[PDB]
Amino acid sequence: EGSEALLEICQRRHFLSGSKQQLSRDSLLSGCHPGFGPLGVELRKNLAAEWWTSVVVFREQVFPVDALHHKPGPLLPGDSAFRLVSAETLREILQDKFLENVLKTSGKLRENLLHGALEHYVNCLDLVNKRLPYGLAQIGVCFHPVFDTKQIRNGVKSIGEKTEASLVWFTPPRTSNQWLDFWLRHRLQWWRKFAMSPSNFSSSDCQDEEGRKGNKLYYNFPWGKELIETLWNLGDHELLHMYPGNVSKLHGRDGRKNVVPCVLSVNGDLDRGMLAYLYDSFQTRKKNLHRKVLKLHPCLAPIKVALDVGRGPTLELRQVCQGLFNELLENGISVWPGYLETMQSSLEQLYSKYDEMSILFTVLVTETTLENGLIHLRSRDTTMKEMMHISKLKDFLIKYISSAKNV
Amino acid sequence: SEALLEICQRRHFLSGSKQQLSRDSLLSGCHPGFGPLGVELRKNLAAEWWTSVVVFREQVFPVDALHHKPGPLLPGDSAFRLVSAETLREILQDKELSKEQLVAFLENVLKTSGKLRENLLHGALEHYVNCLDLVNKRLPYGLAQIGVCFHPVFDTKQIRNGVKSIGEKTEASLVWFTPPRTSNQWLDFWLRHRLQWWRKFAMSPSNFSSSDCQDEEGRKGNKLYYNFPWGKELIETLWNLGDHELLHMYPGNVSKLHGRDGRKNVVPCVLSVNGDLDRGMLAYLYDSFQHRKVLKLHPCLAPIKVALDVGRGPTLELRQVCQGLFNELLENGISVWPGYLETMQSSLEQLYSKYDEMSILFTVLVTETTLENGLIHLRSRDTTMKEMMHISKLKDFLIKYISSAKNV
Amino acid sequence: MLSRGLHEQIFGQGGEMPGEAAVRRSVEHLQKHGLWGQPAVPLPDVELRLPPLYGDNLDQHFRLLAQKQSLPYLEAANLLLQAQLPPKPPAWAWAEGWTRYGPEGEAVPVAIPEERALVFAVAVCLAEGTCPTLAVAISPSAWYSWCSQRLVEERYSWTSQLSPADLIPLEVQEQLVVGHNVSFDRAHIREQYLIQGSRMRFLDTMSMHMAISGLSSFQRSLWIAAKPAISSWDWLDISSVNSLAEVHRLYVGGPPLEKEPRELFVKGTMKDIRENFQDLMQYCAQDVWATHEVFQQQLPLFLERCPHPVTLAGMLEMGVSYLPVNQNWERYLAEAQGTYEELQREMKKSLMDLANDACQLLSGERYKEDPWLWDLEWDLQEFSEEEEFQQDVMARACLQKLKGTTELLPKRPQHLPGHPGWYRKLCPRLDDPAWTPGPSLLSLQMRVTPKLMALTWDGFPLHYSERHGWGYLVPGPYNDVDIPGCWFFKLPHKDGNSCNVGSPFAKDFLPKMEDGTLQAGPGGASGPRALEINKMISFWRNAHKRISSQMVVWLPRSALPRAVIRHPDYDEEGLYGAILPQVVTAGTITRRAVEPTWLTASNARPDRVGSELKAMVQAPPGYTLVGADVDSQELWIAAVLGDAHFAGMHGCTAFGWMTLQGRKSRGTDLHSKTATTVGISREHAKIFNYGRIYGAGQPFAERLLMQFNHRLTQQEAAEKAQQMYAATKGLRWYRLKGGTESEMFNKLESIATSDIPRTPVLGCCISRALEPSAVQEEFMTSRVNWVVQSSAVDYLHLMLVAMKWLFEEFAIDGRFCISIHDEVRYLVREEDRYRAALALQITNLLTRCMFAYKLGLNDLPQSVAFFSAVDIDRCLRKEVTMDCKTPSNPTGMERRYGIPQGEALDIYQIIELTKGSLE
DNA sequence: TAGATCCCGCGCGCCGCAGAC
RNA sequence: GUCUGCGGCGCGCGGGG
Repeated sequence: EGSEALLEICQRRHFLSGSKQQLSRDSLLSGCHPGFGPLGVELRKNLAAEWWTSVVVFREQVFPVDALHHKPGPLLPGDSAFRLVSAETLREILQDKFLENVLKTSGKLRENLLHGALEHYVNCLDLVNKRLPYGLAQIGVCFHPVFDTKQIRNGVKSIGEKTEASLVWFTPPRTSNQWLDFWLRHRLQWWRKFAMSPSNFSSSDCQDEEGRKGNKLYYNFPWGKELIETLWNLGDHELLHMYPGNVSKLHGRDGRKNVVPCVLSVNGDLDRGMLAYLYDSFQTRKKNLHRKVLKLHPCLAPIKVALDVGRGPTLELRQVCQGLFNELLENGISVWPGYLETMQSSLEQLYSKYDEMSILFTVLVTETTLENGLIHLRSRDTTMKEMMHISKLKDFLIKYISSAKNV
Repeated sequence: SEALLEICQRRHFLSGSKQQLSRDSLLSGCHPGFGPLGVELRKNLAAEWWTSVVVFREQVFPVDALHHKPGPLLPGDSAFRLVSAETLREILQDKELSKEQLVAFLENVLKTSGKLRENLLHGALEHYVNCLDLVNKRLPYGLAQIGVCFHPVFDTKQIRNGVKSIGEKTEASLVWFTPPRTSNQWLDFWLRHRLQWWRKFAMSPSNFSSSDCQDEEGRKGNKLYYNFPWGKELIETLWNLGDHELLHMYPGNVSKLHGRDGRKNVVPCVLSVNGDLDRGMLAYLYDSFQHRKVLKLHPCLAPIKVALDVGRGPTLELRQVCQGLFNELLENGISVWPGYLETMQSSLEQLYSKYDEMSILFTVLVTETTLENGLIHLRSRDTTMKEMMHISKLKDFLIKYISSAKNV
Repeated sequence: MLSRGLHEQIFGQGGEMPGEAAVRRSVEHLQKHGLWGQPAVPLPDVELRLPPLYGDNLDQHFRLLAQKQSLPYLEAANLLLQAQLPPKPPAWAWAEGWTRYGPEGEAVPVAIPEERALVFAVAVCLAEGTCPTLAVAISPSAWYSWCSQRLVEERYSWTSQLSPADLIPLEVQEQLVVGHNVSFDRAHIREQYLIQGSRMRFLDTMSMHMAISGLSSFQRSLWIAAKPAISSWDWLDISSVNSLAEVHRLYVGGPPLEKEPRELFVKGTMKDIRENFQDLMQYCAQDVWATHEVFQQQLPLFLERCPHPVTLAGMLEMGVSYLPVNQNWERYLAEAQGTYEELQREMKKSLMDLANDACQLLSGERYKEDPWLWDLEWDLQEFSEEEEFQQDVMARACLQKLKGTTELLPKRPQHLPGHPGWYRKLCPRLDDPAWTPGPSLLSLQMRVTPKLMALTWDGFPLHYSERHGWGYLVPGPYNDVDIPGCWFFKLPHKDGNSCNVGSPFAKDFLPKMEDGTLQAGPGGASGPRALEINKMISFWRNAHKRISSQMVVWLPRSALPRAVIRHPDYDEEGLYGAILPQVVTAGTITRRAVEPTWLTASNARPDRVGSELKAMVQAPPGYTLVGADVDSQELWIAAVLGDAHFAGMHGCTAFGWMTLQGRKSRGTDLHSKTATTVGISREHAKIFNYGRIYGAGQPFAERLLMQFNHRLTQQEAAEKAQQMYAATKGLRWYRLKGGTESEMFNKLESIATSDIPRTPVLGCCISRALEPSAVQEEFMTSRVNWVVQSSAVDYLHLMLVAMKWLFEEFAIDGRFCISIHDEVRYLVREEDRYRAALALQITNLLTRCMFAYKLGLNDLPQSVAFFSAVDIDRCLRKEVTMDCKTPSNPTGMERRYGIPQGEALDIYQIIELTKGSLE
């Protein structure tokens, strides 16, 4: 069919995701995949960097925060759904005499990261001089319980890891609605930014069972819409519940009055967003062009420039690339260290390999580069060659990225 | 020496209440996390490590390793940080016990459910299978990764019988597969490079020290301690595990885990380098600490480079220029503190004292002279000396400064 | 009752002289065409005590009502007519406020002009918003001027209710205001934006001119060209183009009015306005004087051409309109603009992606066989351990600098060599425009966009070679209609679409995106997305300027009455404003109000961004809009006229029979029920019938059929003359055009050439331009259309006067009639809304009866005696139950649901206390 | 029917100002 | 002397309300 199956080819192959012959959309969405390949990690890091730049940076009164991956044992209400079994089957009580059986007062792995932000809000209140409008952002990996709901061979609930970026924003209650609408619009812009087909990203409104109104963002995967980013009006009730001893300490200042801030949580899944970007970048029937390529945005592609050499009469002279490669490493431009395999690989094969690898530009150094230095530059978006010059490379690439950053 | 906990807690540098962090447990993973400045310092140090190790080597690739371990038919003797290893309700080490039918070995005991990882070497060995194809049979190469590792703690002031606790340490781990020949050469090269890297950002590199150790399992081992005043600690470990660890996994089949080095097929030997980034930040902060309350930290590792403030002058017509300069300096990628919006007219001397406690590289003062001709005052952290400067000439200088910071 | 369906009346004597011969004629006519035998379904009878009437008949009643409505303002109009003004003052004052110029030019500061009749004109500068800058008026006493507080230099930030002028005394009585485009002048008057009604009424000289020797559109297309082709030009002297200078020249004998060359008000800044204060004041006073002279020359002529007082009363009433906004107007504008901007950006990205993907066709000369990009140039022209190794060409390389002999073209002089010529042209420069990476500078208007998308059919070049999109586009030298393309070009023929671009066509592609052989096709990724993007964008693309820049004035809290206060919806930092439509009471040869942004047939249509414009017109708290749409207005008027021409029975002509009996659902209605069955398309036959009743011919019908769908000439209305054969079987002789079919058009033709007032109901005269007596001419289609449109206008005037009479007789707090495409809306306080509905129903009972009273009829069918539904809503929309597409949902705004009412409203009376609800 | 004409947009030549071979 | 990539006037067409 080629829908979610052909993509998995040239996905595990070019190490954008772990290679275990899974090819299961359910496994990926669940987060039970063994892991992501180096290119997948690089792409996720690029997406996280873009999110940080567009959230913490170009936005005042935003500060970082870190949340622990594990929670303390004591004072832990609730219990695991699968763990709770006491209906029957208690014939063997031969055991002599925390211990116990109701959760054992033991620890618990975190499912959500905004709890740490809520806990650290009290310490971060003094950062903005108790100014009500301000937020804390954090990117972190959370482990969730997932069960296939089929058979009993799986047995205990599986656990899936997923990286999410959560921002908790404290705003005046009066302007909570308009601030939430503006935040939803900004997130929609950001997701539509770096999007090859922005229409696939969609938004919807939802009503909480308590009565709180929120927004849900979905990506239209080939099989169906999947939630990626969720905005919820926390309602401030749980913050008060965490500190019932005295609320006179937590009241922030807005204008010239003191009020308890309203909390909005915007949580986006970097694990599911990256898959959405992968799917969107990939395009089939009566196309007459072929040439499968992952057209990721230049601003968050994993690899920018790939270096190579060709028809070099004196291969020893290839060190012209060396240093230049190092020069490209300065100012944070990622490069694919080619010119090492040196097998008899056809130019078209190498170009296809780089295209499937989502490389913006391909640089080839030839014998005509030592004097009047011109290097053959090929573009991912258009398979067309250029000559250009060495001294114009670095800045140009930076310009390109900069010009990609803002439309 | 003393009172460093209080000053560290103040200025939002460390997140926690008074005396909660205490002297003990700070080395241990399970202590209240750091402040936003600490997180930024953690983010900058990791970026510097990535620059030094991953990209500058053109042979080290990132790897992904899950925090959990499924542990299928796992052996019954291991770290056992969380034997249950399921979401919520980890039974910790649960030594002994599980004798009755409930919570027994046949399901959910003996670590059949799995465990919580303690190092990234195992993930590197797991990813070797496809990383070998990634490098196209090239044997000498490595995998680097910065990630959280979980360890067990004990004898915590022996206040009450230990029930164990999860200590989280953000470790940078490099696993280098090298041919068995010249393995010692790679070990020595990595040791020297790590020593130089840790000495680069230190104002007093003489504090850092190196030592050698031998183990029956490891051919050779090296350790960096930093020679803390209270005693010799451990900041970095380098070990030559050998090929038997790799041979432990993939017992079946042959001629699959070997690679091509110098046009010769050979089974790789693995070298593991581990550095506690949290320990690395604490040591660097102590090195910065010295007699005013000022910390001499490297410019590249400074969580915040420059800061903006306004002294007296008209309330209006200054926020526009401040916001414009904010946008310009954010576009090029240097973070700036938004200190110009603070009200109440804080004391100038107190402002300078707090800014020095901030460890921010420079303080910028804007007055009506800026409106008249775009001239401001720049104050240095170490010399505490103010100089007149033009509004348009700061940007380049800062990046120029960082170049001087970057260049040796 | 009964007798094929009639209503019960309490006014009028027995009458009932239809004639046995008339009965026989009606029966024998209905036997053919339709079927005589239809039991039908009798409707329930309604009994109600109408308010007391005036005079002997209904015509006298309406005449008395209109006279009582108009006399207080006719007095002021006559006072202005008989007044004489002294020469203009030499120098105009500079003080802020109102200044009166007594004789010899003595300036005195006065709070307001205490005058009952003015000729008004206002100047506005486009630099500092739309606030008025200067104004001057003349009364029978002397001149007055207003400077707008322009001289002071202080920021105000717009959004002020006190900014415009002031013309109403506090009063703690009529004050007619005449002007040219007087709606424009009244938009800057203040105290017309108050929710409570205002006693002042306005008169417009363009409305006076459009009624008296107004000009059509086709005729205006030739009146400038002389500032079947053969015709009589004897109408030039009496007609003009409605401009103030031309109108003054036509109606007043004098030198042409000088036109200011600088035009500082429309193209200029505030400094020039201050510098040229005296000249601009003189020009404005000259315009005021010209308007006064035109009004003096027109008022007796108007009264002679429109003898019925109801016409003047309705024209007066229609000049006062009100569109409250309730602070959702600007939010709607912001949402629409954001949707437009992001949709345009996504479209641009899609076109850039298509351009990038198109480059691959040259990698193997594959463009040569592509039917889309075959003709493009596709041209490419060139024209110590480790330290020692570290110092190895560390920064660039030693002597790597190129001598530049080959590299002598920097930047644009060497623009992307190797790339295709078209891609090179699209891309920006390397340095100057920031390089905007990708094939930028691409938009739908570019020729390059075709052949990068769309192109269904066989060949759709759209090349600009005096043919636009070339194609035979039908079955049966080579590649004339084939798919692959690459024609020999021995001789390009414009086959299939023989008319070429000569025929007007329409925006017949946006409708046609739904299949219509207009789609991307092979793309499947970004081609269609651009087409749907254009679909959602096209409305707001060419209308955002008009919808935006609408003058909105927000009342202060103290200005609102107690009705707005003491309501659940109040304050909340609320802004309450209103928009005056700025609508000419007459803008066509037919006296129908013309407005491009409010009087348009548009509603909340999905897959459109700028839709729901009519929505968001939200009444203030404690007020609501009671509205009604006339059920088949023009069709009913034509049918009743035809039957009255035939006989006294309403259903005698077989056309009013269908109108009264036929139903949209389970009925043989001409709209969507009968015309479609005989025709091809469905719901397009409504336009067909509306165009045929207004006059048309076989060529126009054939062209319209081509527009609806693609058929050869034979299948069009060339061999398909059956519709013309039936319906209107004109050009029939040996009968002394009359009848012989289901439609009577003979009465309209007789009215066209009668030379009388020519309006059968109220006797409003036709424009002197189109009078057959004044000039011999053959523009028959314009007159037969005008008669029905003017009948509709007179219907509207009758409703307006009746509604004003009912609202003044009983304490009903409702005013501000709004007319939109024959629909009427009234803003009324909620507690009387039901009454406003009931009275409105009575209007339809009375107005229709007036149409029945004339043309020699005395009964009205029960079916048309009342409105189908009357909507009591809080916003303006096509149907009471509607939603919006572009926003999340109507519930996002406070859009509740209305009440059609209809039958329930009959259970009450019209007195203040109904069913004991009061108190 | 009732069409609407300056206007805005997208192409073109003709006339020059610079500039490396 | 070329041949062009940078400015100002005309001209063709269209669409709109």
